[PDB]
Amino acid sequence: MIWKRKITLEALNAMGEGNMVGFLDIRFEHIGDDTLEATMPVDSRTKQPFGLLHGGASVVLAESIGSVAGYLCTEGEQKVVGLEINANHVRSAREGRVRGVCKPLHLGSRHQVWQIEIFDEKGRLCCSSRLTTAIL
Amino acid sequence: MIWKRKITLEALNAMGEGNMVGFLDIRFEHIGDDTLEATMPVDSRTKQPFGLLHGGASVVLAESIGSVAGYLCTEGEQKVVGLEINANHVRSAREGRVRGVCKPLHLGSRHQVWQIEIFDEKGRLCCSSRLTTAIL
Ligand SMILES: CC(C)(COP(=O)(O)OP(=O)(O)OC[C@H]1O[C@@H](n2cnc3c(N)ncnc32)[C@H](O)[C@@H]1OP(=O)(O)O)[C@@H](O)C(=O)NCCC(=O)NCCSCC(=O)c1ccc(O)cc1O
Ligand SMILES: CC(C)(COP(=O)(O)OP(=O)(O)OC[C@H]1O[C@@H](n2cnc3c(N)ncnc32)[C@H](O)[C@@H]1OP(=O)(O)O)[C@@H](O)C(=O)NCCC(=O)NCCSCC(=O)c1ccc(O)cc1O
Repeated sequence: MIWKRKITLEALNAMGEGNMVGFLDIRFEHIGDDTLEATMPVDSRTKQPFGLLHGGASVVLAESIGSVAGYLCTEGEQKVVGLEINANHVRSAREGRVRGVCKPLHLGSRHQVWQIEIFDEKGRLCCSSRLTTAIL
Repeated sequence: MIWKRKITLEALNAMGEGNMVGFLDIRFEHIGDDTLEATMPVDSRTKQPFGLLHGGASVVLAESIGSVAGYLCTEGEQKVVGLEINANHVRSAREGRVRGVCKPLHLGSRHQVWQIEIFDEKGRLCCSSRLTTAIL
């Protein structure tokens, strides 16, 4: 496994309480040996004014999963912050929940790179994102 | 003057009601002849679990300003969607509100490129972002 920090799904989900992760109902649903997965609803909290999932909301999901994945790949008092984030909005979503799957592209001593793909309920790719973190 | 749609600040702010823009108290504060400005709080709705402004929240602001600027540079039943987004998190924001300033880099027939810079209350740059839209 890639993780250096051991965490339960419960404890991972508790991290979001009282911050943006909790406010957007972002829910971590699976911790794999080398992947992390979370879902997020498409509703008033995350839509843009024309009824689509807000592009920014997709990026919130991507940066949330990638950043905490990165954090879990550090140890002790190391911190991880997002340094650069990018995404392509390949398909819109209008309802239900979307699901982001995060995998590592680079796990360095000082930086990491994470790939997050976000799918709708039909397994259709909606957002492809890449996140670069800095380890502090 | 780049705009093709005439809109008041009040009507522009009205667009965000019932969606993520209003939820996060993103407020448009100035419409220039070639710039658009909106602010966003740094609080429990937009922070990450360690107290910083969530990287994705910065992108929510960038996409919210850039996409509607894009829309305001089209006419009639034309639609604008975010296609590609990138953002550099160069300084953390921790309190108050951040201020996003959006300027056009390219205004095309079927695509636009928008630059959004987001500053903290002390005027320091915190996020530098580029949004590419498609006109439908
Ligand atoms: C349009 C693309 C960007 C490019 O692919 P392509 O080759 O150019 O075109 P495709 O052939 O692949 O067609 C794809 C689908 O598009 C539909 N459509 C076509 N024509 C029209 C039309 N005239 N009218 C309507 N729809 C049309 C088609 O029916 C088609 O459906 P299907 O055939 O599949 O049934 C596509 O990748 C896409 O939609 N990505 C998601 C974009 C996204 O959700 N971004 C994030 C959200 S927007 C930013 C935001 O958050 C934001 C924030 C605040 C704010 O104030 C405002 C804000 O905007
Ligand atoms: C520290 C950098 C990463 C590199 O800086 P650089 O290349 O050297 O550039 P500068 O030389 O200009 O330095 C600038 C200022 O920074 C200070 N500074 C330097 N070193 C340290 C340090 N070790 N500690 C503290 N401060 C440090 C410097 O002293 C200087 O301060 P001043 O004295 O001038 O007042 C900086 O670019 C940065 O903080 N970007 C924002 C990151 C961010 O907020 N991302 C988004 C949020 S995190 C991701 C997320 O959303 C997320 C979501 C869910 C989740 O579960 C978890 C999540 O994490």
